[PDB]
Amino acid sequence: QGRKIFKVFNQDFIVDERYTVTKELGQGAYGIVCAAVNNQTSEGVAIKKVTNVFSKKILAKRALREIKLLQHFRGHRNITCLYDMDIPRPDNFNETYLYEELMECDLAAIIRSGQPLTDAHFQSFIYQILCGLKYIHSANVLHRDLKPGNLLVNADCELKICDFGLARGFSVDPEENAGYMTEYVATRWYRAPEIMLSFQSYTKAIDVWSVGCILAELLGGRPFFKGRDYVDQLNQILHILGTPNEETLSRIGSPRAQEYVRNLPFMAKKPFPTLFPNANPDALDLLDRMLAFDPSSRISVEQALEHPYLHIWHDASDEPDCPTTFNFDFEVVEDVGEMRKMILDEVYRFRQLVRTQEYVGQMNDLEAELAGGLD
Repeated sequence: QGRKIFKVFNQDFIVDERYTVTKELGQGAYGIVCAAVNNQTSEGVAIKKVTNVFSKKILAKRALREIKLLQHFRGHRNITCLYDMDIPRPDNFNETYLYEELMECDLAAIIRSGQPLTDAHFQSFIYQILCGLKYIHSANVLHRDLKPGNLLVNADCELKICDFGLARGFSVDPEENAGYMTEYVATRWYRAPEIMLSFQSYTKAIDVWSVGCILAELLGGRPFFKGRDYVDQLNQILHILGTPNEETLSRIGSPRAQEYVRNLPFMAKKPFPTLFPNANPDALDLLDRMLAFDPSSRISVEQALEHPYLHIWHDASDEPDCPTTFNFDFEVVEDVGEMRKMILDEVYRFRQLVRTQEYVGQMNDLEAELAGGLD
């Protein structure tokens, strides 16, 4: 066998025999997460059980998507690092185990705790999100669900993006962009307004918007645009950012929404310095640029990394791109039997994978040459 059965959340939790499951962490609608310890190395790890994978086609597409994207983004400081995967009962399996870097909690928990955060904490958190996002975007992937709950943090205040289950492709097209699939809708409070207003401009700007919402959430200690439904979400955004101009108005590619917004009473922009009077002015300037209502006016990830707010942290030589773009061909699969085969191939291929000039070079070459010059 080679595995142990633990009981967490009144279900079987079957792990690699090299580990002891120590503590339960969160449980979502897509899986349960626990902390474990490598009994030999003493190293800590998080073990995620993706649950009920073949209950709905949408759920196994989600699992396949998370599995492939976690593999593509392995090794980045600001993205949760996948270590190993396991399918304990491959004959009739309905779950997959992901072994990954162990973090302490998520950013939502830190904010919920009310513990004091400094401007330097905000800089650090925003900088780290942007570094991870630069990497993700460079592979032509949109994360689509950035929010404090999808940002893991440890005691050293290191931050890592997680949860790629809603991620979507992006392209220079037209044909390719419209073809990219989106099964789940992202979290309402952090979703860019051009989405609900049908800009048919699905760009990398949608993730920048969410980062702006996170910064605003840090600055006020509470979610900034907290709509109870989509209409209320739109009203709250408009009440802060104000009446949009005519060009932006015309970009609402939806008739009821366009006429709704057109008929509203004039609304003046509420300046962020009035909402956050104690904040760092550079924080508010970056915030204003990330929360541009119209994505065509919204700061890019690269420009944000260069913003004076982040100048202490910014080092272009330390902000890599992903070496290759990510390929979303797999999403056209609609047979759950084929999705099952694909998931097993991803796991076994990954399992074998993970089980597999400078001054010194100049002087080495010099030394070798001086050693056998003559004679």
